[PDB]
Amino acid sequence: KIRIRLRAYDHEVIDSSARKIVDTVTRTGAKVAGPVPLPTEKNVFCVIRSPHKYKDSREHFEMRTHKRLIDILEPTPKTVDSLMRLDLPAGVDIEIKL
Amino acid sequence: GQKINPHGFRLGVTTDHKTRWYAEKQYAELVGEDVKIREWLHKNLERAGLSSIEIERRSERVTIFLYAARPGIVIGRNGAEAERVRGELEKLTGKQIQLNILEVKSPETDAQLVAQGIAEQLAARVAFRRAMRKAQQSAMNAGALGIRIKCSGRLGGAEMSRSEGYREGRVPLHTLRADIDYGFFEARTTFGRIGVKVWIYKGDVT
Amino acid sequence: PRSLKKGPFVDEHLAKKVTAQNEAGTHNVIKTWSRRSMVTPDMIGHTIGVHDGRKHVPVFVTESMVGHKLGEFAPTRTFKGHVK
Amino acid sequence: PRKGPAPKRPVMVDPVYGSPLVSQLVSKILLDGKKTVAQNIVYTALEGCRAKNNTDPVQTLKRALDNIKPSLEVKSRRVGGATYQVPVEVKPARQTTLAMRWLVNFSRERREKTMAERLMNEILDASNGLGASVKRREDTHKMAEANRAFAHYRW
Amino acid sequence: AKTALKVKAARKPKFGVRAYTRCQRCGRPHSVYRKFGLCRICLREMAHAGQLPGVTKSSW
Amino acid sequence: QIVTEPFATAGVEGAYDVIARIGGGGVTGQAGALRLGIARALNNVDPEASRPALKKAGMLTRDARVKERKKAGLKKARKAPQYSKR
RNA sequence: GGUUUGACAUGGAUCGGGAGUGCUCAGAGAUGGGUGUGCCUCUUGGUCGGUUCACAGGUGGUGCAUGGCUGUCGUCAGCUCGUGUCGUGAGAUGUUGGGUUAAGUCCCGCAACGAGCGCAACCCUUGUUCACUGUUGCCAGCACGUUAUGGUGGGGACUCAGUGGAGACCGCCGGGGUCAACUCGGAGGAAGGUGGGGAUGACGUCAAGUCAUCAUGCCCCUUAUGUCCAGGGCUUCACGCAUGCUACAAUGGCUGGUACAGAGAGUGGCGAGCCUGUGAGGGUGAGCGAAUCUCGGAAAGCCGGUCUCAGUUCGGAUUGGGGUCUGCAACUCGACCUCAUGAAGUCGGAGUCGCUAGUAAUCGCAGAUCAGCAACGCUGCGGUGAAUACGUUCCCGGGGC
Ligand SMILES: CON(C)Cc1ccc(O)c2c1C[C@H]1C[C@H]3[C@H](N(C)C)C(O)=C(C(N)=O)C(=O)[C@@]3(O)C(O)=C1C2=O
Ligand SMILES: [Mg+2]
Ligand SMILES: [Mg+2]
Ligand SMILES: [Mg+2]
Ligand SMILES: [Mg+2]
Ligand SMILES: [Mg+2]
Ligand SMILES: [Mg+2]
Ligand SMILES: [Mg+2]
Ligand SMILES: [Mg+2]
Ligand SMILES: [Mg+2]
Ligand SMILES: [Mg+2]
Ligand SMILES: [Zn+2]
Repeated sequence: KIRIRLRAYDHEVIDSSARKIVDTVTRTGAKVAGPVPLPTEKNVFCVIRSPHKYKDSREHFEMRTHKRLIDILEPTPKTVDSLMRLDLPAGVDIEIKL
Repeated sequence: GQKINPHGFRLGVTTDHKTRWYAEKQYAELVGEDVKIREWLHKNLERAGLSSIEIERRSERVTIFLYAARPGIVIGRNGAEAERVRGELEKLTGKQIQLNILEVKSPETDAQLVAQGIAEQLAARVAFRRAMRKAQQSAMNAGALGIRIKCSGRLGGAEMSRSEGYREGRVPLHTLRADIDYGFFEARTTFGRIGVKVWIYKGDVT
Repeated sequence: PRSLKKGPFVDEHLAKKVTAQNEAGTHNVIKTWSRRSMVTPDMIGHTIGVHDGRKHVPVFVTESMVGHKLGEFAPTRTFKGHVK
Repeated sequence: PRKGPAPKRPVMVDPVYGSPLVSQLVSKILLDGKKTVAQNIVYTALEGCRAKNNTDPVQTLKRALDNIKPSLEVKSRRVGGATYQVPVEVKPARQTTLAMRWLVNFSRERREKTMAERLMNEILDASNGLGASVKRREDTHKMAEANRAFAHYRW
Repeated sequence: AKTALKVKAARKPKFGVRAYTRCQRCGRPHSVYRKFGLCRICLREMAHAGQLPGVTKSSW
Repeated sequence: QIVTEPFATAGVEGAYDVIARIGGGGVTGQAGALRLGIARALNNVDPEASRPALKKAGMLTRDARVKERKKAGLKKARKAPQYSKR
């Protein structure tokens, strides 16, 4: 019941946000499933290092998306208001499935 | 010619990204507006001296941290210049901009402002050796553990290009735990432009 | 080749010019840059100046042309041979 | 290499016949990285061997290998303005390797249709004392004897 | 790139198939990534400077 | 043989059942993983009478040999494009 | 073929109210002509118009005017400084010597004593293990499920996912090593002497590459070297070189059946299922913004049948016919399907290239760009999986004295 999907690029801020969510809902009772980590999206970009005629030397980059999942077993409309009104860091987004 | 950018090398390890937002269907357009914001701010606020522009987004609302040595230019008189630059920012982007301007505690220790000053002196036609020595001495008076400055180009208005450099202390570029601040600027002279690069070893971090 | 269910592609101004020529007498050279178009029976017996990049080379369309494009009859490159 | 003798990977034994020789034979056939194909070939050849003679196929393979094993072989030497063919004694591992390589190559060169019993025919001929492998062993020994005068250049 | 080419690419094409990408910072028409616009060089330099969130060097 | 031989080198023999759930890899890799699993099971069942021989046979060890990654400018992990001077 | 403050910027004036567009006409189109629709404040703005005025524009020149970025010697083991000292001086010493190391890595001695950039380590990934969490993942014990599918309640065991820890340090034992660094052997251990791989490229060299990614000094163009458009070209072909792919077959071809992956991508997208077609495909069309749904089939391999050494049931070039799809449009110049055609090629001259282990060899898979695709390229991913290294004499590159 009540899904919370957290996505960001830094696992430190992911973990901090998940801890804040779970400690908030708990402060409002509502027992909630622990933050379960989904597989991290791993996009890879290869780029010719030089601006011209040098293809054998290249640079690789990744955009790792870290995802965590929270279940709010207890309905608790007070926790509903809390989870819609609290503030989260800009780097992480929130997805609430009612 | 073959050296990596220190900031990119230490990105994620010790230093952090200048932009903090998440978006997976608009990523390109947010990148474009960020580029527009940064170009506009750099082109219209040279006088203040920009260490960094840090961009955050929550929901169609953008937040700009402007790390400047002298925010007097940015704030103008009683925030008039701050209001006008914010208004130009809404005009440029179309979103709600919350702009805040922060000091740099040690401008003589921040590499980007050091490159700013060295390039300004070179443009004002100060002897490059004297400028580099002054910047180096000021950095070590502040208390940096290592300075390295390199000016490349038609130094002194000459014809051939040189790559004159100064350094003392320790600047371990190869060490990832080493906190190395990197700055770069271009002195626009009557003879092309001079590239000034500055590495400053702040210390060691975990 | 073009899908059958989409029909032949005639560039929709070549068609109107050849139809006007049919209505007012099949005697004129129709200048066009539409190498892109499909030869059709309705233009049989006409002469069409197909652009080849620098000049409108004339082709007299006969019965057997129909299954071909206008640009097939207006070569764009000149070779003549290596050396001489 | 300059640093020193690189370590050798241990040789495993064949599960069926329980001899490292057959494993070395399959690893020498072992074209294209197809271990299963190579040892299907090898097992078929050994079974054909035990079909045509009652004796054990591993024993007949061993006898063929001893009949193809070279004792000494000549190598090029850059002494002076002309090249020499210095005869050098061959260690047991090197000579087993040479015997296996020659067996496999001449089996591949045989005229019969299929590789499995091309190799089977070559093995039987070598064990008897005939074939291209034994001929090459004799020729190399003959040329070593011809150039035997340079046994004092060994280092 | 040329300014006329940049504005022509920006404007809606006559036929849908005639559109192309262009580096949104740079104008470069080759090697433009759909994920974040930009181009080869623009991606490399901006990722090094740290304006692209989530993008870091990969050394797996 | 590679999966049966843990029993052969242990005191127990083919009078001792086993159930295996196998995932990933190819046939030979799965064989090696199953062999190591049986060796570890025999280990943690009898770590005194089967441990010495079982470890000496090099079987309570997982070989880290894994496919090396491809590298830029090279056709494969180490294969290089054909060098052509002039 | 059009255009000239210009395709696009910024600023002053000046006449303004529409700009901007829908439908039509002419045109290859650019563009031009119709027709419909026609600012929000306010008495003085947003927006556009011309006329100008400033000005823009240039992938035009110079990479030997430059910045930036990159190759390269070269992952090579080095390159220097402060002070002292020696010498008239350039300069030397340190940094030589002995030992060792992958390493200017350390050790010993030493007119040197120190330090810095490089080496190493810190980072990522892989190999072992623990704690925490348990869905979209997993199913050992428990209860049903349409027969059936962890489908179900449920479970923290196993696997895995991903956060935080542990673990390797010549740390222990023995020998060698004047000792000392190191070195050899052994135990423990998933792993032992740097465990494997990546990121990381010192001072500098080559006036090395890039004025065409960007930026820029100077010079040059300004009813044209700007700029718009249609068509053409970048795809030419007596030839030469280079990098690849498919081959020349039987360790193979064809055919039926049947196993085992990893890493990735997806809403103008990935598309299942069903129907239709020989097929490419078409028609319907769920599901999935995705550990859920889809791409999906892995191929090599194994097993059965068949071909029987044939320029072939090898090879699949070329050429003729009939098509599909994308696209405004496949003539020049797309991929694909199908029918037919069936070229050279019998293992390649002198010469030359890659590779020391999960490597070479081969086997398939995925992604970037991308409507489509000439991709056999590139960057990754796993499957199968070798042979050999006596050695430094010789060839090439480099290091200390
Ligand atoms: C010609 O003008 N005068 C006489 C001198 C000159 C003047 C200005 C330049 O800007 C260059 C040159 C010489 C060329 C020579 C070039 C050549 N290369 C094109 C094959 C070459 O042989 C090498 C090389 N193998 O190393 C180079 O150095 C090179 O590339 C180079 O840098 C050059 C320049 O650009
Ligand atoms: Mg396109
Ligand atoms: Mg080359
Ligand atoms: Mg140059
Ligand atoms: Mg050049
Ligand atoms: Mg290093
Ligand atoms: Mg040059
Ligand atoms: Mg220019
Ligand atoms: Mg071309
Ligand atoms: Mg996605
Ligand atoms: Mg090696
Ligand atoms: Zn760009």
